[PDB]
Amino acid sequence: SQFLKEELVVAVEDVRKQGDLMKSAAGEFADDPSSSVKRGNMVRAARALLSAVTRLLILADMADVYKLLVQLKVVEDGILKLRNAGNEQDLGIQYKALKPEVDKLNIMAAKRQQELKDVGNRDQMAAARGILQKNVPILYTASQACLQHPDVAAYKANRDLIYKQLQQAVTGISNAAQATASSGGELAYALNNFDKQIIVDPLSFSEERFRPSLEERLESIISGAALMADSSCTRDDRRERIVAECNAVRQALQDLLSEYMGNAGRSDALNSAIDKMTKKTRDLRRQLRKAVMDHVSDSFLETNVPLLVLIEAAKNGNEKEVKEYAQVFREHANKLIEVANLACSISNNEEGVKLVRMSASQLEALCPQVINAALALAAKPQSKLAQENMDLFKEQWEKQVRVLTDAVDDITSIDDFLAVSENHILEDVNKCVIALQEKDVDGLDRTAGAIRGRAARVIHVVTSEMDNYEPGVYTEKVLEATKLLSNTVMPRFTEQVEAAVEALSSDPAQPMDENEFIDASRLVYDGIRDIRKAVLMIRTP
Amino acid sequence: QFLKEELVVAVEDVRKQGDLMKSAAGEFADDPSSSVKRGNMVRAARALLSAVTRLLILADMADVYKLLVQLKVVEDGILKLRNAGNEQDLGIQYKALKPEVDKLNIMAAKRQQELKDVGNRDQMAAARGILQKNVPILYTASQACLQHPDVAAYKANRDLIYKQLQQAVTGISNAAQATASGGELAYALNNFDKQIIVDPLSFSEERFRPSLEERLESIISGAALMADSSCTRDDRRERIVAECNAVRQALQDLLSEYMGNSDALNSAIDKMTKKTRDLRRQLRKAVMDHVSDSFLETNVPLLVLIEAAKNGNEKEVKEYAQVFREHANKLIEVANLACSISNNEEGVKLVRMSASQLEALCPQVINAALALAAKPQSKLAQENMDLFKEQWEKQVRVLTDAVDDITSIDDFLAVSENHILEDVNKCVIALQEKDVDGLDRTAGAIRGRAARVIHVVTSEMDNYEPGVYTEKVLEATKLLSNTVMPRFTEQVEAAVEALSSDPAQPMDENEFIDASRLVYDGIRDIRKAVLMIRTP
Repeated sequence: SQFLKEELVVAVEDVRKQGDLMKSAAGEFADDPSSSVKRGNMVRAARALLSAVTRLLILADMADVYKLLVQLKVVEDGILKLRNAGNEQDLGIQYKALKPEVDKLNIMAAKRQQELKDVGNRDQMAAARGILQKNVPILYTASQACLQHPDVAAYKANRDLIYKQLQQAVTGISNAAQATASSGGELAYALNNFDKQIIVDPLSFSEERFRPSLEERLESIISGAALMADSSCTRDDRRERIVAECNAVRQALQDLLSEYMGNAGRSDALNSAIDKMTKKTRDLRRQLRKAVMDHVSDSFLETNVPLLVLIEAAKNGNEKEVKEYAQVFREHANKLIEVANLACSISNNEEGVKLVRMSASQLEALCPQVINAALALAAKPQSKLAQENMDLFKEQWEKQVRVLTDAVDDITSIDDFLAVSENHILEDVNKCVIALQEKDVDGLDRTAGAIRGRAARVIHVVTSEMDNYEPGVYTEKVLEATKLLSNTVMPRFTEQVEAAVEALSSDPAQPMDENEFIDASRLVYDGIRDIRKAVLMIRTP
Repeated sequence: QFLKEELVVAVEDVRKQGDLMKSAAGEFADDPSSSVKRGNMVRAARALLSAVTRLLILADMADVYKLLVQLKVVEDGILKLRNAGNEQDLGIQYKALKPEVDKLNIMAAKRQQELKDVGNRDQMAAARGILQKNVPILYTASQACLQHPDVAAYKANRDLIYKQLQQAVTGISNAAQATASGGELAYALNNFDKQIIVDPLSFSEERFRPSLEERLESIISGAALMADSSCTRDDRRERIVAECNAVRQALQDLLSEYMGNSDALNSAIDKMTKKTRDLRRQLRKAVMDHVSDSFLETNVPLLVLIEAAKNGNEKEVKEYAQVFREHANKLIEVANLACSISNNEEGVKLVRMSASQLEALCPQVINAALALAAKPQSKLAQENMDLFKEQWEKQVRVLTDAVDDITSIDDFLAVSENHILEDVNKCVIALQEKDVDGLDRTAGAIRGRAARVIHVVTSEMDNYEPGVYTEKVLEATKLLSNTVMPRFTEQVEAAVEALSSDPAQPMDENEFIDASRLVYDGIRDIRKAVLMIRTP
């Protein structure tokens, strides 16, 4: 940092000389507000002084990058040392001297991130700083669990996983800072392309052998749409409708194909075909929206349930049940990630797609860590620190699930969720009244749980999409309907269901009032519908 | 000019900030090792930079407004120059215009070199060049519309020039205004080659497919413009399509290889760079293809139109105007194509400026033919056609030598040698088949391409300074011109004489083939001589 200092003093002397020149020229113009020459000399000095100041400030930029490289190498060595800890005394010291350098690095890297220009590097820098700050205090506890219970290898796997993520964050900072030289969804991009790429006459030899076949674009679009509609998370309803829409958007293209193949005239018969094609593409767009809303309303319930089953089986020292429920938990996490990926696919917003994919990837990286933490707790169940690790990883899991949930909420339309959840909760209150009408205790319990979960989901979604607007009268009425369904309708419905289940599962079968139960169910539905209409007022399209 | 108030505001601001920065820099240099004083120096430097950049953008906006007012002045003065009724009033409006038009041209040059864009730069350059070259032409068009008020051709020409100047001033307005954002296709091609790789480990399959696929498709469109062109050989565009499919396959292969991560995937990247370089070479070969194949006959439709308009035919001169327009468009195509792939930025600017100038000049010669066919006896028709043909041939050779200086000479020599070998075999086989039109056309083509070679090597050997390398190739070119073309034109005309007559005598076919192999070997020899610069 010495050559930089000398050349920076050089540049600052340059800048002071230019400032003297600029002051002289400006004082000379200040006398003649009319001389087009004094004005010319003023601007000619301004440009050169601006160039000199720019030289100096880019020297300062290079100096800050120089400092950040060695700070990053310092924290790299510190991470390597905190990993290679011997006992809880050397480890407890490596942390009391790494946090200062970690914080200095984080601040300098935020500075350099604000100094960047390319936004991909901005986000790489932000994610690297975030992973750094999240994993250093977690690498501490992982190394502590390694050194206290060295008999379990799951702790070693977690220590090494967090160390690898930390080194990846180090290298990400390095490249996002050093490299100073120089966005919608996948299905939405191709859908808008195919919407616009059907306006040219392809009988010519200029866009039938160079540009892609207007059939191949549709075929890859169908590949994506049937990838979504074949997901294990898709209902049969959306699947049938997506099949219908794919076969109706291939018929509107074959109609358009036989319209452009026989025209080749610079025509009107093909305007009907292009309008039909536009409308069929818009309809398949809407159907993919309906399918992803199906996914959001369905799979985003019982969010932290496999985790709870896993930790409850791991609190009891079990080993094979832990592996079974851990494979199940990995599967459910991958189900969440697949749903988030489909919703990222059909989405147009550039920022939301990035947040969704990044949060889902972080949750995917967290999945094996909490699996190993549950395994290591079950391996040493009568341990304090294993219990603490399990608690920490369960809280991390709940937080990551909540942030992925909010990302998918904000990346999608509010009233679409309102309507799909309204119809689903109607189907479910019907399932509930039916399970009661035949005294099906299991069906009644399951359906009431589904109804309550969907209600709480809708309340969280409505309160999340209600903060995007200013505190006003519309928000007042909407949040009033929300808290009314909150503190009234759902507790009443729950008490009704509990009374019915108690009346069924008793030594004397008690004839509960079947009338008020149905009233609480229809109250759930009508509250959902009321809130839906309340949110559906401040917009006209 | 009412903004000078904010100017003095920003001047006082910049003075205060510069004094503050000089004080802070003195504090730093007096204590060269202080994290606080250095920080304050940098803070003051950034504040001073913000102040002087505010001042700079204020000055640029003042520049822009004064240019807008000058442009409105020139526009209204041109409106006066067109509607002038007297030659006295036309002279007075031109007297009041010429300095104001020069002022507008200088200001437009300033705001062109100060444009934050690279394309609107060229647009306004061409527009103000049109305004620079056509106002003195509107003067004479109006003088000849006020001196022959009967011939509607003179009025059509005057008003065509007026509409062109109005397009020029509106273009200057639109270009210098909206600064809101090498060559057309070469830029995207080199940036494709820049974006082929980024980061192996943090590589997402759904974050780079848009960039790479869309870049590939834009490149494919830019190359299809050149391959599927009015003047580009069939085999050439088939070769281009082959290389386009190859580069598409290579892009998809590079995508499927970046799906696996950074070891064995280097081969896919090398194949990608190979395919993009080979497509670059095929496009350059296509440009060189329609250079020798289109620049050999420059004044043909002009000459035929001039003769058929001097004779006064109406239908003939109209068909010749259409062939003249087809020729001008066929040449503008080659201009834009050779521009879109060259990295010589200033050369591209010059070529495109000359190309738009000639594009505007074409309908002027059209209306000159209009004036000649309608009044062939009239005194002013001769001078009108003479001026416009002079300007036309001037701009033709200007665009020729302008594209010559963005086109590598060695590729020109290669494509010219292969093309004249092709035409010489055509000529031989037409002499053995005894085709009078065949020999006529083939000898014309060979002689024209040889003259093309002569002109390009003459215009290229002046960029060097006379030495052994200079004279060694100058001798070959002089030998070609003053030896083989005589001995070839002589043989082919002896053929068309003895064959297209009664005796049908064998026109000494061995000497004919001797002259043909002579012209091939002479072009090849000039090539071999001038190619003694470097090997890598």
